[PDB]
Amino acid sequence: PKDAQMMAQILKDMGITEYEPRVINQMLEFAFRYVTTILDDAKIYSSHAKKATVDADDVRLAIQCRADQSFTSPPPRDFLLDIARQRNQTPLPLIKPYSGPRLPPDRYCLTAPNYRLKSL
Amino acid sequence: NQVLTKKKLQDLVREVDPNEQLDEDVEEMLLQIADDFIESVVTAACQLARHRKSSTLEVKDVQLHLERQWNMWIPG
Amino acid sequence: VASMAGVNLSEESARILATNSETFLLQAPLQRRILEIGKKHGITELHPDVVSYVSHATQQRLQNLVEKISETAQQKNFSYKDDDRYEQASDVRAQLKFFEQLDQIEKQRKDEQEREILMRAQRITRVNLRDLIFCLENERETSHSLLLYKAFLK
Amino acid sequence: DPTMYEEYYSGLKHFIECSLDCHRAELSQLFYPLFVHMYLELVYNQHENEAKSFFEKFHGDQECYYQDDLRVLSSLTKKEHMKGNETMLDFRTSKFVLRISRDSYQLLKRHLQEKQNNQIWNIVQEHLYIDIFDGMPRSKQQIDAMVGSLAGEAKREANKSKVFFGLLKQDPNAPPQNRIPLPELKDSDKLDKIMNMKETTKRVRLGPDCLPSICFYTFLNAYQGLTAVDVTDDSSLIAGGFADSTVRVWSVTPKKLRSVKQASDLSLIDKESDDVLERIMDEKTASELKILYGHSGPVYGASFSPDRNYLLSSSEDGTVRLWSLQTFTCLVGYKGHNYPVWDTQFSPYGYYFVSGGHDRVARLWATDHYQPLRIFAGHLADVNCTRFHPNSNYVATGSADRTVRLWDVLNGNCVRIFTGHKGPIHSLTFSPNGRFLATGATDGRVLLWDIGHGLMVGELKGHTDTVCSLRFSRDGEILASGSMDNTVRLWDAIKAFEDLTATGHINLPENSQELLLGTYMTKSTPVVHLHFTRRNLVLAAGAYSPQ
Amino acid sequence: TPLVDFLMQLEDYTPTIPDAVTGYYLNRAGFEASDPRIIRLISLAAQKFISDIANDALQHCKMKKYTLTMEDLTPALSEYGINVKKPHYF
Repeated sequence: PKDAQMMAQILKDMGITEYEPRVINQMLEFAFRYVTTILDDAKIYSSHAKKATVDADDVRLAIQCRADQSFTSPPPRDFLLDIARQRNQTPLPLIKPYSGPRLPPDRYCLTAPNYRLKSL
Repeated sequence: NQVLTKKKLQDLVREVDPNEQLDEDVEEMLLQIADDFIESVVTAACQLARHRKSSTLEVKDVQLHLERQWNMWIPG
Repeated sequence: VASMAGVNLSEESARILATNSETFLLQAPLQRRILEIGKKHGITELHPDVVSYVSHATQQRLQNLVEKISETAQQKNFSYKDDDRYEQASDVRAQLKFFEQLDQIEKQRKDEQEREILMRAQRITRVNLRDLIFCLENERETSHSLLLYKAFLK
Repeated sequence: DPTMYEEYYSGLKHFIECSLDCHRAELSQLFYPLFVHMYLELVYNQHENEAKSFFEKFHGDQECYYQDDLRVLSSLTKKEHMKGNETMLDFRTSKFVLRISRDSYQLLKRHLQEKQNNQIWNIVQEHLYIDIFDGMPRSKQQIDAMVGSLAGEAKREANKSKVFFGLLKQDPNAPPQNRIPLPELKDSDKLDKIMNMKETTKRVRLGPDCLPSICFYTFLNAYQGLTAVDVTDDSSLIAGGFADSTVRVWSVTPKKLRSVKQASDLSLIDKESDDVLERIMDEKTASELKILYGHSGPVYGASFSPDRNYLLSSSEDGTVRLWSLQTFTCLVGYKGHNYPVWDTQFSPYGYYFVSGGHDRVARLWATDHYQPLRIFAGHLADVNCTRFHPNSNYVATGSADRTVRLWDVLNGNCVRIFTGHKGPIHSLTFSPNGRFLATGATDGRVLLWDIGHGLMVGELKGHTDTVCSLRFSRDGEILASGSMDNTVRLWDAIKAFEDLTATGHINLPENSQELLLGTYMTKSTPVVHLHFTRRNLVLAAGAYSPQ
Repeated sequence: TPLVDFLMQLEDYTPTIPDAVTGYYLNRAGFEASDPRIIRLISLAAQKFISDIANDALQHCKMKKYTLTMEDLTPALSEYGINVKKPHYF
């Protein structure tokens, strides 16, 4: 196909030699889902600005307002290094010698009487 | 500078349950979530308003960001 | 409201009956708050019906979250052992308590050894931070966010 | 400025390739960081056409080991594409370290302090550190051995901190017992070491002559993909983490897996009896296989505790789970990552554990707190591996940004940075001395690092595909390597450490051929785990994939 | 306790989806088969969701019975707030 032969070149440019045949079919299904939610929001933004033609600033708005919600990322390095030094300053606690099975408080564990219904 | 006065938030809990008490950590996180919501909503609404070539920030702009990104549908 | 058979309509209508079965932001500091973020975009003045619309929008954001954390803060206040339609299946806490009693017997043996060496010489519901964290990683917003990520350390 | 970046970079490319060959191989190090820092500054200032032209003109003169980073960069053409990458965002703000000699830096600074090239000199002194050592300029096959990372080839001032790399109990390199608050040694834990030294009595000296026997424990059907294996310290249990969100414990000794009795049955028996543990076992529940459910995602880490209770597992759903091996249920779910936790490991004393995830940190937990104790947050990509030192005062975290970092458990400080891998590190192991550290990655290279000197001491380059499992012998005589080429290679881990600076590097020997004692090929089976029995018998586990 | 009564009746009830298949997709998400009746209630809930979508789609087909087309699933899931996608790339 046309758009399915370009999908095998996006993977081969990323060095993916081996892949399942259903991999191309659902990246096209995601790419179709992504463009019919940019352009669906683009004509919502065009009707907000009251213009009959969806021009390039509408797609510039609908991309950056969908990328502000959908595609997130891990926390940044200046945020990870601040919560590290706030946590790594606290000294390590000592251990009680014969406390038993060392566990968190019981509202943080998964050890409850764990009931079930009576069969009748 | 604080927009939520920490006592009207306790009336938001009393209306749901007359017998419920939040923790101080929970209240502070709820206040942070509110502050973050106000900031994100206003920034995107302002992006829609610049898009409509306006300096006015009318509700149409705030109402559109709720319906498309948050699905709130507040009556205007 | 756009969907007549919408699926979040039936959620918060059955959630309220589950909690029955057991904000109004200040207009003066908010109006300064909208205008300062408006300097970064060129939105120099705001419409007079917006600062009370954002306050109604912040209320329905937190009331949708206060109701959501209340139906999971009452999930822990359901005692099964008063009812006798339910049967206990696996109590690990009691087995752990027996193991702890055995450990205490071992500690007593150690103490006896040390003594021998010396001789030789209306239910009230409280919402935790877990109930707020549980209602953040489920919704699509604030699931991968820096406010939930920091809440894992608070 | 931006339209003449292909004139600044090609001028410095013309200066370096016209230099003499002793300084040319060392001055070729700043081709890659000056190519990326000029390309990322073009796309951050919204100069896309010029960025695309620069990428096309200079991408093919970059070293072959950099193809993956080059492909991620070729995708990055917009500014907002790079504003949510968080690896090139941390590459743009950090400084490339670029260890060069003073004999070659004099030729570089005599070509940059002049006004003819004051723009590329301005990019160098803004985006690049230069760490100068007084010595010989390194060869090209020695520079190739120690570069490969992003913000790579770190300073010698990082690798000069005092590291207590000795074992606990005199050793001057050993830490005190009260440095890290380690747990007590119970009488059941002291009973374990009594039968452990009975196994040490039958332990064979391996060396280059008495090559060990390898017992492969293949997973035959495994149509749910096996993603994690661990074996206990005595070869008694084998755990399997699978892609169908299950952990499966197998007993390999002829002794079925039993759960302890329920609380009603324990209340009628008495304690203080000699049998006690035997009395508690339930014989109604006795299988050769126990399946553990509760992860909502593929289990990627698996780690036993040294007292043979307390299985650990981490998965894609962002939780680390502590499974009991006496009740065979889940006890705790440690939710600190929102992202796939790629590895976990218990401490060799069994109280603390470290888990590294997709969120580019490694957390230190203690099985007593719902929150971590130490956050090791200096990597720029995913923390793929997390390994404890044999004294458990130091945590080595390999990662996907081609660096290995040692972290002190006190203060959470990075005390060593080991760079020189070309792919993401997928295996780490420590020497039983505590002096050395073997790391493997996707380039098929096993790099042997010193820990006191912070210097790589050897490079083993026999493997072809990703080296996913390393272990030293119980004596330290042999390092065993298992990779995706379905081979278990054995390396001489005594002849590799026969020699024990201020130049911050040693001349690596190119001796891999003499350090290979043998290569054994698996039948279509990638060697996921490697284990050494206490009588020095190699165990290996891998799902058989016909492929 | 109407639902507790229903779950107690769910023993001796065979649902349209087998429990070897409903229990497979529950084990994939950490839900382990402690009680068969709970697996059966989950199976029946999934069945009701698919059946309700199908019945709405049939009312749309009768308005425009017989063949179910993507242009019948499109207005049927639109009141649910679900925008279904055409393939369009094969």
